[PDB]
Amino acid sequence: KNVLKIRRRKMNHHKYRKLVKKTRFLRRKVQEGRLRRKQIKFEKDLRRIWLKAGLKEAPEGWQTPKIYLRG
Amino acid sequence: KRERDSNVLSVIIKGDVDGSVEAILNIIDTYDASHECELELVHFGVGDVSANDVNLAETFDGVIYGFNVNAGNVIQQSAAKKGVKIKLHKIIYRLVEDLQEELSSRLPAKTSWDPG
Amino acid sequence: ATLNQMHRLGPPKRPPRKLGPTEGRPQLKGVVLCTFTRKPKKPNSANRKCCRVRLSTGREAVCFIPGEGHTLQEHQIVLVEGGRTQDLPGVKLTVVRGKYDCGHVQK
Amino acid sequence: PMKGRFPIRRTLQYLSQGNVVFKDSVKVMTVNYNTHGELGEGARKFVFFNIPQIQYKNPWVQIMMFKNMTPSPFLRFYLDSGEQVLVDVETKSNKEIMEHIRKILGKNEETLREEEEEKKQLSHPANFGPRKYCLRECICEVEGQVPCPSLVPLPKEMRGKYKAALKA
RNA sequence: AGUAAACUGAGAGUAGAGUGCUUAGUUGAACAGGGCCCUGAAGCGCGUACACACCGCCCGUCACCCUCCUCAGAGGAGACAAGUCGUAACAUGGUAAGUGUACUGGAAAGUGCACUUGGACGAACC
RNA sequence: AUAGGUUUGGUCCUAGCCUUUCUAUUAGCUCUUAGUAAGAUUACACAUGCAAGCAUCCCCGUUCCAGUGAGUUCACCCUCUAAAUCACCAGAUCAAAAGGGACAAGCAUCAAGCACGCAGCAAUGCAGCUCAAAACGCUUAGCCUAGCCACACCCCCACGGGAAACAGCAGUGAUUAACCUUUAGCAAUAAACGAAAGUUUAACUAAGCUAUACUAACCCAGGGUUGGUCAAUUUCGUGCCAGCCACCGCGGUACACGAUUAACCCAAGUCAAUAGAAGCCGGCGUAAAGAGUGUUUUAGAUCACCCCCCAAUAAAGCUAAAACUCACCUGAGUUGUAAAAAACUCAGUUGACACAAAAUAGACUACGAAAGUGGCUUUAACAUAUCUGAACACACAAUAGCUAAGACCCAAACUGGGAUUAGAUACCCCACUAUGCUUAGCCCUAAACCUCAACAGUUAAUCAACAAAACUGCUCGCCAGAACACUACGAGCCACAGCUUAAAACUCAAAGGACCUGGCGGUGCUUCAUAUCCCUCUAGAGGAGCCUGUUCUGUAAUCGAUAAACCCCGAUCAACCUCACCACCUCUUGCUCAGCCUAUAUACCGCCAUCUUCAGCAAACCCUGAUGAAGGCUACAAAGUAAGCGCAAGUACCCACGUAAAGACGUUAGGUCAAGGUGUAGCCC
Ligand code: FES
Ligand SMILES: [Mg+2]
Ligand SMILES: [Mg+2]
Ligand SMILES: [Mg+2]
Ligand SMILES: [Mg+2]
Ligand SMILES: [Mg+2]
Ligand SMILES: [Mg+2]
Ligand SMILES: [Mg+2]
Ligand SMILES: [Mg+2]
Ligand SMILES: [Mg+2]
Ligand SMILES: [Mg+2]
Ligand SMILES: [Mg+2]
Ligand SMILES: [Mg+2]
Ligand SMILES: [Mg+2]
Ligand SMILES: [Mg+2]
Ligand SMILES: [Mg+2]
Ligand SMILES: [Mg+2]
Ligand SMILES: [Mg+2]
Ligand SMILES: [Mg+2]
Ligand SMILES: [Mg+2]
Ligand SMILES: [Mg+2]
Ligand SMILES: [Mg+2]
Ligand SMILES: [Mg+2]
Ligand SMILES: [Mg+2]
Ligand SMILES: [Mg+2]
Ligand SMILES: [Mg+2]
Ligand SMILES: [Mg+2]
Ligand SMILES: [Mg+2]
Ligand SMILES: [Mg+2]
Ligand SMILES: [Mg+2]
Ligand SMILES: [Mg+2]
Ligand SMILES: [Mg+2]
Ligand SMILES: [Mg+2]
Ligand SMILES: [Mg+2]
Ligand SMILES: [Mg+2]
Ligand SMILES: [Mg+2]
Ligand SMILES: [Mg+2]
Repeated sequence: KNVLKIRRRKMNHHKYRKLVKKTRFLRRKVQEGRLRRKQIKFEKDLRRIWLKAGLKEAPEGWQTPKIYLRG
Repeated sequence: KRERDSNVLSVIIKGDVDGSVEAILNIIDTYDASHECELELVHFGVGDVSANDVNLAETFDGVIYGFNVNAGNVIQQSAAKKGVKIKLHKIIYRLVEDLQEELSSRLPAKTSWDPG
Repeated sequence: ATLNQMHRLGPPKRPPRKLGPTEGRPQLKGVVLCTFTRKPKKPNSANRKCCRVRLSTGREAVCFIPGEGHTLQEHQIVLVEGGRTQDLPGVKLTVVRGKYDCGHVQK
Repeated sequence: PMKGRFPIRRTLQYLSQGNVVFKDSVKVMTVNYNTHGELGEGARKFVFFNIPQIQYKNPWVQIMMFKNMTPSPFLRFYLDSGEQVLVDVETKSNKEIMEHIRKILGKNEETLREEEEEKKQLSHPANFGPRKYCLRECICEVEGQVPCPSLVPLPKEMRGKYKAALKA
């Protein structure tokens, strides 16, 4: 067989890598914002859990770890 | 599509009766200040300002003028959301003063067209 | 696929029918915002008459204007049917003649 | 072609050939059989062929299977009264097993026919209704009776539009 | 090979007109063997994404109008379409092609490490 | 489906799209009658009128009927047992509430829900329950139609609030493409009431409007189409423009556009748009598809009964060849290659010398699940069964890459220099770094391909093509046109320019796999070129002047040829004429039963260039390919035979030589409308 489809995929992948290199900063900022919002959403989910369960406050000595942050 | 110039007032006309609608349309047709600002008549009808009138006004960044007609609360809310301006009136010369005010506002001053 | 696999997957989850330009409705009502011409894709050559309408559903679309000659000006109401114009890319609405402000072709 | 060996097993025409319809007391049927052993061949082929027929004819009896659990194959029917009927099936062909279960717990042809008579009692020919339940939607369909107006117009005499004129 | 070269006539056509054309004749040579690194021919092959048949086909950037998507404004895709720079791929496509991965670069892309044949190695010895 | 059209230069296969059929809504054009059926687009807002009374007062009814489809697994079966009817009773009928079971579509990029269970009399104890066989969640939908479920303006509910309610009939505003009367009667059936005659009923009956449909008719017929699928076009007008098409496509001087004629189909209709009816037992080497690898449970299957060693892996140790480095001696050069440059002063012999790599064996085909594994020794060691089975987990996963610490002979992205080029951010040369190695962690990707899944079995009657012959049983995994897309969003991850999973919008009629023929190849081998490709021989051109042709300039002043195959060419010929060109002047049935050297050599004849300094072209047969495009060759012969044309032969010249002549079919839409004729189009004082 010929490699026309492989060539199309090659061009697609090369252009994608070039675009990522060209716009890495904006992508990094957007990803950081997404991770922060993800953490906030998860914390809201846990808060919903206990508030619906009927606890005035998070269980004793509970603090939600920041699971989506590198540090 | 082409962007409409600032000196083009698009107007919807709504009347309580066909006679009032025709009177307003005759007043508009007497228009002669075309050079300074065009007066386009997007649509005219008899009855309360309706959702379709609001849609025309939104589509053409126009202004609805109602002559002795009502603008329900829902219609007012929708017009506010869509950025249209509904101006009800109960006197023909008051409506004409408002219309000349809008023409002057669109001008780059006071308009030179006169109704009589 | 084995009989067990067919049972597990169930019947063929057919794709839903996707609405065309007219939201799956025989006709729509539009207000001609602008009128212009479009060059058809090769090898055809022409200046096909088209207009831009704010369809009743709130979307704006380019409608082809059939027939030899027309008069559609801005602010006019037309009825639009489906059916793509084959030689115009991206145009999938035909202004119906003889309805509202679009009169029949003149002999 | 239909997948699987003996695709005839997966045809309504085949599953309707089952002659075994259990008495109302039968509730569970557990089939212990061995996947190997020349003596368990009858039970194996019974499970392969006739179990679909039995289940189709008896949609409420829980049929369960158990491979290589006991040295010899056997059927066990748990009835509504608490009784448990153990039927040894070693050395018996699938046809023999089917006949035996039909004899000991199946409904007799006369009882099946009595149920069918009860069923046919429902569809009274003289009743008029939608074709789903009745042979005729209206008396118009019966010849001799005044025909349906939609096909044969009624006389102006009978039509109420002109009875009104006669009233006037 | 009576060839090249040189030399001398005649004719067609004009009223006249060629250093032009056709044609007759005289003297009259040299090499003529190696080859296939160069161009074409033949035979057997091989490859081919070309079929208006390589003056083909075709890739990517840069600029231009539309349609859709994501997006605080901008990007991406597809389409229409011409130019622009190159010639990356299709023949051993002129550095075989490609996969993963990394660096680099106007732009197809270059190279590095490993892997595939979706290349060949002409198929006795020579 | 009885199928049909459409991918290509052509054939086969796969596949998508579309056509043909039948309904329903809307629109366009058109319409005569009678019977019948059916009828707002919208759970948006409503003027008006009516829609529930009966009856000796109490009671009963106004909870029914009628309406809508917003919501939505309260509808079905079983258990139990309310209400209601059987004049009181009887259990019978009917049927609520409650309990048990069943009960729509899509999305898993919704995979976790977060108390969703149990025991005990209670106290209280146990820590459980649902869920990849789809829980939890989001979106959509009235359904399973003698009819059923739900709602009754919204706040699920309706005490209360928002507020003042047609989703009862008729009707209206708004809205949509969607649009029926503000009719009569209780005469019939049904309901309510009464003891009953009876009364009320926009339920219902009988009427009104509407080609939405069916039936029937009239001695007043339209709509659509006419390139192919697909029934059927004459002449004009236009000339890639106007425009047409369901798909393929048409239009650059038209059976496809518009008009006109005619014909074809249906016909009081036609058929443009939309929607629906047509949708899983087919495939996975190359068309999408066997997931990089191995192992469970729950399960499924019957393949369970039948029945020596080589190169796996981890650790430890060791080293033969060759490098590097260091030492003696020698020498002035060494490396580099198509040729050079740059570069080092260093190079050769001998000896010592690794944490790098592992000739020959290997023409062996072994080990491991895969990735991988080929120097030597030792230790540990190569799961189980007489099956399959994981984004649903665990463990691995070449090379590259990241973090840290070491090693560094050699190689080597990057970088620099040299060279090359029009440019060379490369190919070629030199130096060097990350990196390749070790340790400990990550990363989890490969054309991870033997593109061919595991287990069992067969070679029997084959097989689209190619490839690695064709299949049977069983199980798991995966695929449903191309591109968007190894992408976006979501999710997970020691990943942070990443990996896995993975869409949709817009667009197209194709995309794609395998072959045949031809063209081409800076394509391989072999054999050749005989004035020919190179060298070789002779004489020239390219340098000078002149003649002449062409181009460019100029002019008022031709035209044609114009790469080989134009250029002393049409012309074996221009002062006038020739002359077709230009300027001025003159004529109009004109030399012509006119004329035109006006356009079209891309309509042609006619005569030719061209390969051709070729030997092939071949009708008609036959055969091979599964009867596809296509192919047809072996002489110690294997499917070719071929009339005819050409070559050849024959002929002229001076032989039988050589030179002439001849040179088929085709290519370059090669030249010539200016030899002449001619089609078409064009001027006609
Ligand atoms: S069906 Fe019988 S009267 Fe209509
Ligand atoms: Mg791309
Ligand atoms: Mg190239
Ligand atoms: Mg290359
Ligand atoms: Mg490479
Ligand atoms: Mg580089
Ligand atoms: Mg491999
Ligand atoms: Mg109609
Ligand atoms: Mg709904
Ligand atoms: Mg998503
Ligand atoms: Mg309510
Ligand atoms: Mg309402
Ligand atoms: Mg109503
Ligand atoms: Mg209305
Ligand atoms: Mg309707
Ligand atoms: Mg014509
Ligand atoms: Mg594939
Ligand atoms: Mg296993
Ligand atoms: Mg797996
Ligand atoms: Mg790895
Ligand atoms: Mg290093
Ligand atoms: Mg990748
Ligand atoms: Mg990604
Ligand atoms: Mg993401
Ligand atoms: Mg020569
Ligand atoms: Mg000269
Ligand atoms: Mg000339
Ligand atoms: Mg010329
Ligand atoms: Mg003269
Ligand atoms: Mg002259
Ligand atoms: Mg002339
Ligand atoms: Mg020619
Ligand atoms: Mg010639
Ligand atoms: Mg000759
Ligand atoms: Mg001859
Ligand atoms: Mg020509
Ligand atoms: Mg010419």
